[PDB]
Amino acid sequence: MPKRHREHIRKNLNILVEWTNYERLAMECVQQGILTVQMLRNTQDLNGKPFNMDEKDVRVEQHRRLLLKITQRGPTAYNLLINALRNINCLDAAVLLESVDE
Amino acid sequence: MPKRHREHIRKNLNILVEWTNYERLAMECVQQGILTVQMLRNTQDLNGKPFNMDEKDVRVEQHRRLLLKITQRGPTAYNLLINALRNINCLDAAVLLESVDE
Amino acid sequence: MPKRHREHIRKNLNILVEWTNYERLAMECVQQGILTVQMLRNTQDLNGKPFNMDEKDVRVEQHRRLLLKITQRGPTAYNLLINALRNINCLDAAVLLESVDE
Amino acid sequence: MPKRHREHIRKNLNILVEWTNYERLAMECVQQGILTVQMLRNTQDLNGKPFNMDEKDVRVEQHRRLLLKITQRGPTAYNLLINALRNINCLDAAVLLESVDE
Amino acid sequence: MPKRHREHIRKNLNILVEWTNYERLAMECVQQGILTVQMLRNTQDLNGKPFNMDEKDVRVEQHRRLLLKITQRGPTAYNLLINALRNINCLDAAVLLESVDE
Amino acid sequence: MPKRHREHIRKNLNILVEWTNYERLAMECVQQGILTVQMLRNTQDLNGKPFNMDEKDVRVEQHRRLLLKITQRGPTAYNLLINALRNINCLDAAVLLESVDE
Amino acid sequence: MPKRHREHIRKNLNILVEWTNYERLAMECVQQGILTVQMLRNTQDLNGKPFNMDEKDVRVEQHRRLLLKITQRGPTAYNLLINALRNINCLDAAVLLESVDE
Amino acid sequence: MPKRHREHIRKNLNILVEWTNYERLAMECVQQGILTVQMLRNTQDLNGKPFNMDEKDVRVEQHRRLLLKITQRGPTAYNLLINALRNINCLDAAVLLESVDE
Amino acid sequence: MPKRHREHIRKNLNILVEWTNYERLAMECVQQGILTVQMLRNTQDLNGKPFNMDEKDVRVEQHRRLLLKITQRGPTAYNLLINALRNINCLDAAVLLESVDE
Amino acid sequence: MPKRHREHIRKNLNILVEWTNYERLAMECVQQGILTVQMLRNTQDLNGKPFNMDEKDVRVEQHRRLLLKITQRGPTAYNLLINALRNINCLDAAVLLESVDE
Amino acid sequence: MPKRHREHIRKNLNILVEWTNYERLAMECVQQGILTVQMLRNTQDLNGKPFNMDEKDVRVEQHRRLLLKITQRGPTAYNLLINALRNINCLDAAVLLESVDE
Amino acid sequence: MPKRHREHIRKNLNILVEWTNYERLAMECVQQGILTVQMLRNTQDLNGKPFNMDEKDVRVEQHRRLLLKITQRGPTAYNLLINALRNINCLDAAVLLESVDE
Amino acid sequence: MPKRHREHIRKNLNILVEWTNYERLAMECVQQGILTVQMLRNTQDLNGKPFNMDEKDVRVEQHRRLLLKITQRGPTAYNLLINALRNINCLDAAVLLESVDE
Amino acid sequence: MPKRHREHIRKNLNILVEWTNYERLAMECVQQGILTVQMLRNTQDLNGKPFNMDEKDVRVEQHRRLLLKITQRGPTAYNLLINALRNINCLDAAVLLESVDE
Amino acid sequence: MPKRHREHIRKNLNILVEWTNYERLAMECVQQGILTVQMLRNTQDLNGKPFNMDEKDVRVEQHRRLLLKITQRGPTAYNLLINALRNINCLDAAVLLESVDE
Amino acid sequence: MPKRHREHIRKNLNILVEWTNYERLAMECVQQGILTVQMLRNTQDLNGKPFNMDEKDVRVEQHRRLLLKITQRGPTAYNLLINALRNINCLDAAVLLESVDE
Repeated sequence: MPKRHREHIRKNLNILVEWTNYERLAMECVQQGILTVQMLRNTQDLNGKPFNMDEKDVRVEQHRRLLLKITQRGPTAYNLLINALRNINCLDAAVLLESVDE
Repeated sequence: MPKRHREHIRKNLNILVEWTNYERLAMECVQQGILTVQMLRNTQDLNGKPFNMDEKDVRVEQHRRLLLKITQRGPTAYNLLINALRNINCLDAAVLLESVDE
Repeated sequence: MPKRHREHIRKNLNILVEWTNYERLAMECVQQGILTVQMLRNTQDLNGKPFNMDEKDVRVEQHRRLLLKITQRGPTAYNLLINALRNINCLDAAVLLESVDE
Repeated sequence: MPKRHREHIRKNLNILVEWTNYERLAMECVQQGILTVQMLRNTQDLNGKPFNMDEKDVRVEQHRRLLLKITQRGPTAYNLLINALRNINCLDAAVLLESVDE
Repeated sequence: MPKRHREHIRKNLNILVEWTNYERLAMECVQQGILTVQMLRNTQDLNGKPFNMDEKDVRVEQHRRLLLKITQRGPTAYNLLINALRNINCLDAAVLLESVDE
Repeated sequence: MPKRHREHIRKNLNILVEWTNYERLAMECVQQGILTVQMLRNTQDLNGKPFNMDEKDVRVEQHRRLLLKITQRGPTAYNLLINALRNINCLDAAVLLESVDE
Repeated sequence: MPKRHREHIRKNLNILVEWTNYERLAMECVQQGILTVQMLRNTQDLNGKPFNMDEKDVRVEQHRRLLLKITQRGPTAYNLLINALRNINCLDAAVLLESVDE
Repeated sequence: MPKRHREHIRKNLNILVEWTNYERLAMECVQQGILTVQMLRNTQDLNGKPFNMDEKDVRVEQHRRLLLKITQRGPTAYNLLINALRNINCLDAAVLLESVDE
Repeated sequence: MPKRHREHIRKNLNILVEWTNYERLAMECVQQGILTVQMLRNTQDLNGKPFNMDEKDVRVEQHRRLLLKITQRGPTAYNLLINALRNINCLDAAVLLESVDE
Repeated sequence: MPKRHREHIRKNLNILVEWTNYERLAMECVQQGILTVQMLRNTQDLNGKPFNMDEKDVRVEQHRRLLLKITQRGPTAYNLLINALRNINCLDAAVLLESVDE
Repeated sequence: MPKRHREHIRKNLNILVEWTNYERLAMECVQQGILTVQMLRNTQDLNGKPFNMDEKDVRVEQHRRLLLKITQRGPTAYNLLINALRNINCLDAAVLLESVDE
Repeated sequence: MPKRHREHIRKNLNILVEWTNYERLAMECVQQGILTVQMLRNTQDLNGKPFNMDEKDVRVEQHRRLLLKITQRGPTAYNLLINALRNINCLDAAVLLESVDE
Repeated sequence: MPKRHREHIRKNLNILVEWTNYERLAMECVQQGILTVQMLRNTQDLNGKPFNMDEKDVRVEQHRRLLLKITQRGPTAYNLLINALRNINCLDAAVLLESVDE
Repeated sequence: MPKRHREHIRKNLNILVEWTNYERLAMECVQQGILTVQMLRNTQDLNGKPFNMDEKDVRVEQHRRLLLKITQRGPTAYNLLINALRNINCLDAAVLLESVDE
Repeated sequence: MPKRHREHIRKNLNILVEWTNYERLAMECVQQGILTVQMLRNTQDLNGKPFNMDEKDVRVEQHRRLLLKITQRGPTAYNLLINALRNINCLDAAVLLESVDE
Repeated sequence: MPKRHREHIRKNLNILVEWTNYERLAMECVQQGILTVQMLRNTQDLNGKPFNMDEKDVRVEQHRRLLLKITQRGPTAYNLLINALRNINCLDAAVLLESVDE
């Protein structure tokens, strides 16, 4: 997708990784029409070293690894994520991801 | 300031009211070169009825009343708030408030 | 989607209703990112009178009711159905549905 | 005949080899004003090795060898085959062979 | 077909009705891809009154009724008749029917 | 005379050599204002070897040698022959010789 | 034929009626490809009253009636008469009839 | 005088040498305002050898030598001779000499 | 002839009537190709009353009546009279009649 | 004076030397405003040899020598001589000398 | 003659009437080619009343009446008088009468 | 002053030296606003040799030497002299000196 | 800020350092939204040698060091200082600092 | 003088009334080439009521009345006052009065 | 003379009436080529009432009446007076009267 | 000041040095706003040698040295001197110094 889009979710990868539940997001995004049993695996999992890292901080990394792969996708990725998140019921981040346009 | 700016802080008045401490913001914003002992009073305080409302929810309203008045201000209001927040050390919202441009 | 597309699946609604398994199609199309537990219900089911009609001829009607709703959809509907059918492994109808273009 | 025509019957040589009876087609096509006692012989027959191949699969090959020779013909070949097939009463393939135009 | 064609076979309906055998023509023309069991019937037969007319003169009328119906046909009718007659082996009339062009 | 004229009587030298009596033609053509006691002699006669050839086939050759010399003539040759033949009462060949024009 | 031609043979109808023998002319002109057993009759004969007129003067009138009818004819009439007279061996009048041109 | 004039009396030197009396012409032409006692002498006389030639044929030569000298003259020679001959009362040659014009 | 010519011989009708002998002129002018036994009569003679007039003065009048009629003539009249007078050997008046030109 | 003037009196030096009395001219011309006791002397006299010449012919020469000197003069010479001669009462030469103009 | 000429001799009629002898002028001017026995009479004489006037003053008036008549004359009058006076040997007035030009 | 002025008084230095008294002129010209006790001295006097010359002829020379010096002067010299002379009461020379203009 | 601004406060650094109290200015300017605990320190303090300098003259130097740093600032520096001074209640210098514009 | 000048000394009438001694100014300004014993009187004096006003405040008013009258003056008034003040040795106000330009 | 000249001697009629002696001027100006025994009288004298006026003041008036009349004169009046005064040896007023030009 | 100004007071330095009292001028000119205790000293005094020169002639030199220095001055020098002299009450020289303009 465009340049001004990757930069968006890039810097704002914290708010989006915070307000949306990840279970409710991952299982839905794959579910949405984007990634697959393979993609979400590699995204949801990590390098393996992350084990050094305490519990609080692995789910957040995961969730942060998600949007990076979603951004990876085809140009709808915006229109895909905005809707998926419209359903996750994280409207306050759907705005975040959409308002930069218009 | 411009139209596309009021709409920004308008819809995204939750993220900004969340990540930035309000004490550290109010006492700094007034401190910044914007509002005054009078402004911040009327903003920090509310109608009076808010008393019906429990503790959790009055500080959040307050903080949400702040950005509305900041938005009220002169066209720097952007460049004012982005910096004030650069100091509040809520960088993850300074981005939010800035990234919509560029 | 375009006019020359509805006419396509319209007249050629027999070949497409024949070569593709319906189970493998319905459960996949809904699955694909098109219709929903509601859509496929109303499509997979019929008016109710169809009961007059013998077994051979209700599944064929069903399957024929599917493509009509798929055609109903947004302009990808082509690009959606061509791929869904690329997976159903009814390539000899994916061609049918695609070859009219190019 | 044109390029976009050979490609048509080429990829869609299965549907056309399926829905139309071959007897009713061969004896009619030659009969139609296309091939001859010589053509249809060489088309209806094959290399000779096809003997390795079981019954189901030789008539289908034959029938598939027909359209290839029909395609071989002069530019009417379309308008010839569409009509011949209009008579074979395989309308659902006459459509197939025609609908790509218009 | 064109005007200058009907006039041709019109005035020159004697030479063409003379040099070509009619059996070898009728059974071939129908055979050719022009008329049908119905056409050739009505052409080969006549009003019924022709009975007044002696044998010599009914076959000639018949044969003369043929070219009139052939002329009746679609614009190939020229290119159809020239070839059919190329086979009847009445080359000396195929010339007649062709030479007016070029 | 023109090119498209020699080609005419050339290929159609059979019909014209058939329908018109030769006596009634030769004695009239010379008579017409074309050839002379010398021309018609050399045309009506032949090389001398023609003797190998049976009766049926010498008069036909003769008659066929006539039109070749008539064609030889000045540009009226058309308008000359068409009229001469209008008198020979071989109208069905006068047409032949004329209809190629107009 | 043209105007300046009728005027020619008109005024110079004496020289032409004098130098050319009439027998050798009449029997040749008709013979030439101009008039007919009917024309030459009416020309060679006269009204009937000419009987008042002596022998010398009826043949001269006749001969003078000839050129008038020859002039009557089609535009070759010049080119016809000049040649006919080239044969009559009245060259000294063929010149007369030709020299006015060129 | 012009070219097309010398050619006239040149070829038509017989008719003019025939119809006009020579006495009535010579004695008048000189008389007319053209030649002189010297000219007409040399014209009326000849080389001297003409003696070989019989009577009929010397006066005709003479008379034929006249028009040649008249033609020799100045451009009126036409308008001179036409009038002189208008008087000689050989009108039927005055026409001859004039009609080529107009 | 032109205007400036009549005026010439008009005023200068004395010199011309003086230097040229009249016998040698009259008998020559008529002789020249101008007037006739009739003209010269009426010119050479006079009204009849001239009888009142003595001898000296009638020949002079006559001679003066001549040039008036010569002037009367066709446009050569100049070129006619100049030459006639060139012969009369009245050169000193031929000059007179010519010199006004050039 | 002009060229066409010297030529005039030049060729017409006879008429002018004839009709005008010389006494009445010389004594008047000098008298007129042209020549002088010196000019007229040399003109009226001659070379001296003229003595060979008889009386008739010396006065005529003299008189002829006059006009030559008058012509010699300034451009009026025309307008001078025409008037002088208008007085000499040789009007019939004043015309001569004038009429060439106009 | 021109205007600027009459004005000249008009105002300067004293100098010119003074320096030139009148006898030597009158008898010369008439003599010159201007006036006549009649003109000079009427100029040289006067009204008749001049008798009142003494001798000195009548010759001066006379002489003054001369130039007035000379001025009266044709346009040479200048070129006439300048020369006449060039001879009278009144050069000092010839200058007067000429110098106004150039 | 101009050229055409010096030439004037130059040639006409006699009339002007005659009609105007010199005393009345010299004593006035100097008096006028032109020359001076020095100028008029050298003008009124002469070389000294003039003594050879008799009385009549020295005053005239003097007076003639005056106008030469007056002419010598500035461009008014005309307008100066014309007026000075208008006073000297030699009007008949004031005219002389003025009339050449206008 | 602009050039014509630095020159302003530069030359007029005395009036501005005089009329505005420094305490009321420093503590307000820093307070205003310009300098900081660091800036005002280095400005309010000096090199250290200033100790040679008596009391009167160090506060004045200080105050004079202030405006130099204020001038140092961003282009508002004008609009900043004019307002800060509008509050210091040194209006008579706010004018000074503003009036140079407009 | 210009508008932007009156406004200058108008608002900045305090600084200028402060830094320049008035004695040293008044006695110099009048002295300068501006006002007069009359002007400075009316300026230096006041309405008369000023008596209500204490000593401090009358000299200041006076001095303030001065510049108002100086401003009143002709357009040099600037260039006059700037120099006068250059001498008063109030350079720090000469700047004030000048710096607004340039 | 011009306007800017009358104004000159008008206002500067004192200096000119002062520096130039009047005797030496009057007797010279009249003498110069300007006024006359009549002019200078009326100028040098006055109305008659001037008698009221003492001696000092009548000569000055006189002298002042002079230049007024000199100014009255023709356009040289400048060039006349400047020179006259160049001689009066009042150079310091000749300058006055001249310097206004150039 | 301009060129045409220095030349003015230059040549007319006598009239101006005469009519204006010097005391009343010097003490006023310096007084005027031009020179100074230094200028007027050096102008009012001289080289020192002037002592050779008698009293009458030193004050005049002085006064003449003044205008030279006044001329020296800035371009008003005209407008300065004209007014200063308007006060000196030497109006008759103020005119002198002004009238050269306008």
